[PDB]
Amino acid sequence: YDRGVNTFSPEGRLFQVEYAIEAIKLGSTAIGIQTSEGVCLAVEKRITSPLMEPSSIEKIVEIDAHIGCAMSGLIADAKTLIDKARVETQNHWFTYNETMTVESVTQAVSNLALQFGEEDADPGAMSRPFGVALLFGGVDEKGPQLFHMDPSGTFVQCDARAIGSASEGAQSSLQEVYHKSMTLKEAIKSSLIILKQVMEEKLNATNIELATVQPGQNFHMFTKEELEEVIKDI
Amino acid sequence: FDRHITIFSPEGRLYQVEYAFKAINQGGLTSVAVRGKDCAVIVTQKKVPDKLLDSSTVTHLFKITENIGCVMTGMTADSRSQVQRARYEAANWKYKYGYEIPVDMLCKRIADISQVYTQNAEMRPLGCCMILIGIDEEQGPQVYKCDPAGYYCGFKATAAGVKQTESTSFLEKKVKKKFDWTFEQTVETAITCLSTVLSIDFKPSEIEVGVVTVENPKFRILTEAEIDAHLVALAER
Amino acid sequence: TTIMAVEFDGGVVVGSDSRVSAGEAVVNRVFDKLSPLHQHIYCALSGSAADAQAIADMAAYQLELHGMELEEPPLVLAAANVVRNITYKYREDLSAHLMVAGWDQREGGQVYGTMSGMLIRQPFAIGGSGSTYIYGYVDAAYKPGMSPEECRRFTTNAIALAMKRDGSSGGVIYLATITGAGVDHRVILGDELPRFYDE
Amino acid sequence: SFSLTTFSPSGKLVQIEYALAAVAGGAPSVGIKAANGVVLATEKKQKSILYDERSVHKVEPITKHIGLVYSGMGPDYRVLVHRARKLAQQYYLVYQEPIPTAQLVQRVASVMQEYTQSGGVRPFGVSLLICGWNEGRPYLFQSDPSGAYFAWKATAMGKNYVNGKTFLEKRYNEDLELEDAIHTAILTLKESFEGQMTEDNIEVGICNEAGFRRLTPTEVKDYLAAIA
Amino acid sequence: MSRRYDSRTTIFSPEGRLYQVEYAMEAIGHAGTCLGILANDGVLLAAERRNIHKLLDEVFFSEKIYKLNEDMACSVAGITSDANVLTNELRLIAQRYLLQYQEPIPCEQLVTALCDIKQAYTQFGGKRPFGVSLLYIGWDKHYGFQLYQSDPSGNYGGWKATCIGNNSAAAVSMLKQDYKEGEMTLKSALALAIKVLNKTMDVSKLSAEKVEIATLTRENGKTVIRVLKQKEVEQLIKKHEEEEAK
Amino acid sequence: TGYDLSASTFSPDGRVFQVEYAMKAVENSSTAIGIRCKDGVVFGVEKLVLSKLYEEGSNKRLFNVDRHVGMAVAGLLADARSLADIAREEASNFRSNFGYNIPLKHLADRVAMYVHAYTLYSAVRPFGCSFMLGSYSVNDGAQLYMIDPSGVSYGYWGCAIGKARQAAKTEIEKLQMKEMTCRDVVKEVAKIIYIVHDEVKDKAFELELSWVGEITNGRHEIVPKDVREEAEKYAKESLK
Amino acid sequence: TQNPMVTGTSVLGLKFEGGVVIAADMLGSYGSLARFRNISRIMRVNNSTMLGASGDYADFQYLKQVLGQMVIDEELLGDGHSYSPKAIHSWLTRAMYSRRSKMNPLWNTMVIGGYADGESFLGYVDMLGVAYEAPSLATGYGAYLAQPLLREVLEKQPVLSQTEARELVERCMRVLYYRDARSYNRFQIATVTEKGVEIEGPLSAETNWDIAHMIS
Amino acid sequence: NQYDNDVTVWSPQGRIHQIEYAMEAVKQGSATVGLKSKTHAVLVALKRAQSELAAHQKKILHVDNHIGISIAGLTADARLLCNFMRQECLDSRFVFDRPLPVSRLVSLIGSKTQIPTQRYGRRPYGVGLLIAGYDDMGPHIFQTCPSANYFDCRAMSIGARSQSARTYLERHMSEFMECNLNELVKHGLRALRETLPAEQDLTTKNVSIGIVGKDLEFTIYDDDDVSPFLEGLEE
Amino acid sequence: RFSPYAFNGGTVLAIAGEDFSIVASDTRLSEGFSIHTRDSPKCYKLTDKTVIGCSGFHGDCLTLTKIIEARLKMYKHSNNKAMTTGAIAAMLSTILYSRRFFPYYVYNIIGGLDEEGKGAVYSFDPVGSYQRDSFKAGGSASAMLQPLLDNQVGFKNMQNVEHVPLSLDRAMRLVKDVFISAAERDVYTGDALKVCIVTKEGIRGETVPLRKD
Repeated sequence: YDRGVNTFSPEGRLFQVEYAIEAIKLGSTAIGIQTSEGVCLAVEKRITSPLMEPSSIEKIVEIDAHIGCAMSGLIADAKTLIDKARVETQNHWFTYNETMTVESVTQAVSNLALQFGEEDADPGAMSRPFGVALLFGGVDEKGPQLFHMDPSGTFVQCDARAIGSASEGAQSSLQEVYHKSMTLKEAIKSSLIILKQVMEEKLNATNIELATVQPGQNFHMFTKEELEEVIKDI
Repeated sequence: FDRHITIFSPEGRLYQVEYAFKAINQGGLTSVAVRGKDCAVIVTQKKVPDKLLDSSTVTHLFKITENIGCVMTGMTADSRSQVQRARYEAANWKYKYGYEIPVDMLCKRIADISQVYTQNAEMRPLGCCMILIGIDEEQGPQVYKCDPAGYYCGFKATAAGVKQTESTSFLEKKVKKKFDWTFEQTVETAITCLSTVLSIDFKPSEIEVGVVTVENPKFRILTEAEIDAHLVALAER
Repeated sequence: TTIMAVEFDGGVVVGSDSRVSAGEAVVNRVFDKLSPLHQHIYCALSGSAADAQAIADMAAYQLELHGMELEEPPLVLAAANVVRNITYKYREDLSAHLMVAGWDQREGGQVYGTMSGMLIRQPFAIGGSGSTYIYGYVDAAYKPGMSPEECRRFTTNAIALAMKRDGSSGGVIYLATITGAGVDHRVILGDELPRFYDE
Repeated sequence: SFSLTTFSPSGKLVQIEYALAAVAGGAPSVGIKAANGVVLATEKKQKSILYDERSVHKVEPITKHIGLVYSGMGPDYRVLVHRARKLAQQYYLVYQEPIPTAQLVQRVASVMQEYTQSGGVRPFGVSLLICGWNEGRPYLFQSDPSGAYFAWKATAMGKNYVNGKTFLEKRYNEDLELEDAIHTAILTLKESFEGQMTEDNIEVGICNEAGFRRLTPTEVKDYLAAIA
Repeated sequence: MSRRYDSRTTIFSPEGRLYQVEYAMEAIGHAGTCLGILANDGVLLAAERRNIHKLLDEVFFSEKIYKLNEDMACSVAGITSDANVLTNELRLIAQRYLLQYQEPIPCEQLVTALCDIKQAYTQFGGKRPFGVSLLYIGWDKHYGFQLYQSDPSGNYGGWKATCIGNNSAAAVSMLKQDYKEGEMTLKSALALAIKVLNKTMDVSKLSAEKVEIATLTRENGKTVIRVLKQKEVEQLIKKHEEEEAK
Repeated sequence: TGYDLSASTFSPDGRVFQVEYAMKAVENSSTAIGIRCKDGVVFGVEKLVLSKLYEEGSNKRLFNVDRHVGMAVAGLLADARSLADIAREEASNFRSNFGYNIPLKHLADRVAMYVHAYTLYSAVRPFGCSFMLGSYSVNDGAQLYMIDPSGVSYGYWGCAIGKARQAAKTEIEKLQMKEMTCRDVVKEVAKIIYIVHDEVKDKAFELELSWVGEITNGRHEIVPKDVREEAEKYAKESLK
Repeated sequence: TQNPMVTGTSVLGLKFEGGVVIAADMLGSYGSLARFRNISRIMRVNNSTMLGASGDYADFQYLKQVLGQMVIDEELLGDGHSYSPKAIHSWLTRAMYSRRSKMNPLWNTMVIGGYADGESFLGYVDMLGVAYEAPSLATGYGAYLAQPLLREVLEKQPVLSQTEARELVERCMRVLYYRDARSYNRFQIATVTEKGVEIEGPLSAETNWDIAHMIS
Repeated sequence: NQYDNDVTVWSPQGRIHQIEYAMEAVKQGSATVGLKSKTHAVLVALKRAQSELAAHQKKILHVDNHIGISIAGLTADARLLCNFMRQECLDSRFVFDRPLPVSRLVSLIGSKTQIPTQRYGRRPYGVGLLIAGYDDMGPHIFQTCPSANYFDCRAMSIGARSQSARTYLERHMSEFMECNLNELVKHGLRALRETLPAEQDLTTKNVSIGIVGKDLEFTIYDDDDVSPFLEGLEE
Repeated sequence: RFSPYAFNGGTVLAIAGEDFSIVASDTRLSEGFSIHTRDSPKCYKLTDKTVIGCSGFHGDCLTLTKIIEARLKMYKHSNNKAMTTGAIAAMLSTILYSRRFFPYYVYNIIGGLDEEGKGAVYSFDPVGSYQRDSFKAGGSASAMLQPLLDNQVGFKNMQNVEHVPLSLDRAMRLVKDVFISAAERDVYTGDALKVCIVTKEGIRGETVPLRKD
């Protein structure tokens, strides 16, 4: 109103970029963890009624065999990036015939974040900033890695990161539970502890999704069987 | 919004076109051109406010082509811009229709340029009005004037700038009494017209006078020596 | 098709014939191949008659603009580069070849061959399908510092010699003497062509 | 590139509303269709003697058998002139025949509608009055900037057009010869026009079996004698 | 493109409505009365004439009634400006149908084709929507005699009888009473429409000039469309004025 | 009021305030002067030292448009380098067209036309820079033209751009510059530079001088450090 | 491609101690005709490098206008840099390569000599884009004639003075005039050194015709 | 008021507030410093971490063998412009087959930032750059602005609290010329100290440097080689 | 008309040893029957562990190499590491295909050590097909070099003989003499020899004399 999407603040920051980060607080909570034995991802399905099927809700998507992903914020903008990130990942193996480093995965996706404008653009140009926050976990030649991006496109290597509405108290809780060499299975335990505290509902085997990647095992989503064995350890 | 872009006012007028007319008086100059029997003469004031200012580089008399003279009254930035395009249009006539463009068809295409500025809200009109002279081989000398609105009409004499009604009022004295229009006589009325309204008595170095005649169809600006010969002899009678 | 130009002290003499023949039949036996690009600036048409007349108007369109913007006659070097770039860029669809010559207040009379797309200055230049056979006369009989009367005869004798040997050349000789005081246009009737060895 | 003409809270177009108010205050123009011909008498008024009447003419022919007059803006009219004449040319390109007046006014009035939709452009400020002759039946049409064209036996346009319509409503009826059509068009023109009436102040033209032709100032002076 | 000059016609109301679309139907609400009736032996479309002056010509055809093609016809209520483009576009669409399929266009296809164009202008482009509502009549090989109604929003539906413009709700109320589905034929529907026209029109002294009536029927394998002459309408006036008072 | 928002919208008095505000930005730029004589045209510019951290030769204010054409710009340095390459493209396209160096009057016209083109459109902005254009030739001679932000060129025996202009123009009128030679003119150019600059707001500066004429053989050339120091010493004789 | 006319002739160049000599004939050729006998085929680039070419001279004047303005634009910049003799040799390699992909190759063969910072550079490009660096280079039939003459000297004496170089050029200019029908008598010997490029005017060579008396 | 809505509209004083808001965007980034000698050039970059668990961001971008640059401003605006800088430098070795002069690269950087300014709807690039490089004339320190202005510099410090460093750069400017590679690192790290708060000072984790030289190509150091560089420097 | 291609001759060899990779090619550059120069090294060093040979039309050999070097910097700037020998080979395959309609005319040979320290030899074709092999050849003498390396290096067609893995001392003398024999019968090979040996410690260049004929 009385301004463009490119109009700067009196402090010099884009309004559309500022409101984009503020919209993530309405998304779903997902907590990634980076360990020496792999990268752990956990997210809640957020079922508001029994009529819904939990199979249709996928908040953890698989970019590559050893590379996972997490989801929050606006759902509409993420499904466009999840497909675009996959294509560029295969364009890498189509060109260099190797697995893309997760840092380059964050790099190719971060390019399309701030491309948005109005004049001097193409018909394939985006009007509004991304309202989605992403977590890229995975294992590569350098070992397990866990990365995070925001609507502004900044990607940073993180030992542990939380997204969604509960990311305020979850990120502070990750610093407490993460000490030195703590393993994947121990991180899974601490993941369910923080996640159960931040959710308003009860922790159940089918309520949350849990997926981990390992240096000796491809990215794997734990089925209902294994999820019952994981929640039992609490 | 009728006073910002060009759109119909509540009374159906265009205020951006009217401000283009008010941009003419902002130039601070006054020009006059009289259509004579065998001749057409333009008289305008040459302004050199600075002593360092080169007089040879400041000229209000423009040449569209050999047989057509020109003078610009209005914003100087818009004036020199239209004349360049007027020379682009005049050459496009010969490259297309084969012969030197007449003054009537030249004022028409120039007026059509201002019509595009008026109807479209993307481009603003120019604040300059062009006065063109010349001699057509059929109807004789032709003197026309085009306002930024796109109007043009055949004028026996033209007036522009700060002085308009008063300049025409003196021209009404000559046409109503039906005087005889010759090369010198038209210069007699043109200098007297601007001198009496501004209370100056222009010197030869203060003005520049373009002329065209049947014997000399090529447009030429009079030299200060000739202007002085056309001054004291004018002041003689 | 024969065109010729010779520089001297006070100006240049640019000659041409009147014969224009498409194929083996004459379309017009009287035609002026000199198309004025300006007062003192002329262009000698040669090569394809259709492409040369198109360039002459496209060149005149640009030169009149450059002349009115400066309010002074353009230099002969200015008019030559106009024809050259139109020639060199469009040589794909244009086979015409022109010879630019004129007079300016800077260096005086100048003759610039634009043929084939290049540009060079010469004291005397010849072009057309008939200029190939006159190399003998123009080279040996050329002397420095010839009077305007000798330059008119030297230009006429070589053109009249081309008209004899060239089958595509004929008609009447058109002469244009371009000097600082103006340009003189003369026409040499068939009886006034200089007579050479007839046997 | 955004449309400058939008729907008002009452549904009426705001931009074309001022277009119709603009042509209402233009130069007075009247026309009459009677018997085998149509009379067009307009007002060309010059603000000084310096003005040359032969240089600019308000009555202009579209073609041999068709002619047109106007009341409204000057510049927007010459844009209509070029496009309507080029429409008659593109007509004669395809159909190689003189254009009927009904088809000529229809596609020209469609140009007036294009600028009530396309953005960044104002509607035309000219209300066109078209005269035409086809198949022995005279044509008198009236078009306004809105794009809706009508048909009239006689009408008035320009300043004080309501009086000219009421005057022709009373005086004019059927069975009037072309000579009476001129005389009647002058009488209704004497009412709207004020001041002395000369051959230069009025520009008259007619269209008949011989086509649309403009009247010379000599024969106009003959009609200024209240003879026919 | 200064922002301050854009009204952004794509803005939804807090109730989820379009302003430019609602203002379009209001301008249609001031248009003259136009109605149509689907009958067994033919279709009938009649309308009034709001423009009345002694100096009018009207030497051509009808006013608000147009002919889409051989087998179809339409009426008009709205701004006559937007009606001319729609009438042209409908004819262009119905003709582009004749290009590929080389058959008379079904009355359902021609309606949804223009409505897709109406929706597109309200969706994007920044141009104002259209202020004309149209009724459609005709015959097709599948469904036979057809009567349709269109709205400027692009919404349309089939109708046995309807009315548009002024006095629309008044005529619809009478259609819910007198109209007999599957019983009254084209002949009986003609007398019924004249009865509804006269009662819903508060302007007295109905004349053959002031009203217009057009009929479209299929006879001997050929679609016959006609407009009743003023004398033929005057004969119907003589019939209705005995069945009004007497 | 909203009338001065876009250049396409006229003021109630029939003016464009957007062009006027671009001229006010030129008044904040550093002072640059030039003078033409029979021997040639002499250039000078006041280059302010912003910090000691900048290498010698940085922020060069002497622009070379073409071999015989020098330029000195005072205004926004962003629009300065823009028009700088654009003016070089016009001179290069000229030589790609007519095969020689564009005369100074013809070059000043094409550049000023490109400047006025952006004043008409509301979707762009006018230039906030003003500059002078000198040239020298054997057929023409020394010539000096200045183009304002509104795109209008005026012939000058001398001109001054930047903050202090009218004060420097009157000092040039007090003495005849025509019969002087570029060796004596640069003595007056450095003399004016020292008069314009005092220590109030600005701290330090450097003298950037340029010559075109017989001394440079008709080609645009910068003044060497040896002659520059000697030209300063001639101005160091007075100051007062 | 189509038809260029405006044919050129051979060009020779060689390296010596502290400089490079490049010489070429001044004759332009049209078909079998020798038409323009006065032409400058050697163009100077800044101080330290020099250019000459063959093939179509009309395309060479276009390369004059392109490369010339680009070189002048650097002198207009005044940044303190000059195009190295390798930079000109590199830019012409891609500029001639860019014309093959658009199916509009220019007919020409160019030689880039220069001397900068004690480094003597001589290089060769082609319409076909073949580019390399050699101590002695020639174009046309010179690579068949004058090239083995210089190779024999460079193998025996890799170091050559400025006088010895010009003497070998004239002897090579003498042989090229003999066995090349399309060559010409008048030629220009241009030499770049620590003082820059210096182009000598029209020159000739004394010919030994005694074979006329030895055959008969 | 209504004159800050876009770039094209001039203020009544003839200023563009959107360019000012772009120039204030650069000062919101990290504080980096760089300097050059008569031989070498050193770029000292300060790395920040988004959180305590997060690794430090990379403020150094490799451009050419002899060229390096530090970015301060919007991260993604630097990346799109870095793809422009690297493309032009790759085009230099793709066409000229020589390292692109650092002065000619920066001139192309300004031309890219002059394009958005004069046109409505296109935002200027809100990232600042401190770039260094070595050529035949020696090392060069250049600074760019979102206003498209670019200067040649001996040494500069950009970002917040940069004047305490610039004041240090003024006093030791005489020594910056004659010091060698080991001393340039000592003066560079001590210059970074003035831009830093009073609590967290110097750690090899968040501090990285790069060096270009006469025969030494641009090389990035992070931890292992930076640890002995920090040793022997008293703060 | 215009011939876009011409055969410039030359020969390129690559052999993959156990811990090492050797690549060698001649210096002779000649088009047609004439010699342009006797020193024109075709061997180009991409990274420390990778050396690419180029044999074919010389104009495409220069441009394609500059395109590869441009994409080497795109990788390293993005991925913060050097390309592996297998990554460079698969890259140029898509590079050669981008021209599939107007293919580059060249024969490329890439060699070096992989992450395991084993030699990887990669032979290409103008259309971009590739494969991994112990030893490959290329150029005008390609038909000559292959049979000699089959018997000596490959131990093929030999019954009851000890098979010893390739040694660097023999690999050097085998590459030298196959070119000494090549320079005899190959008009396009000779005048000098440049041998680039890529080992785990680094690259080591060598120069061997050959006949000048």
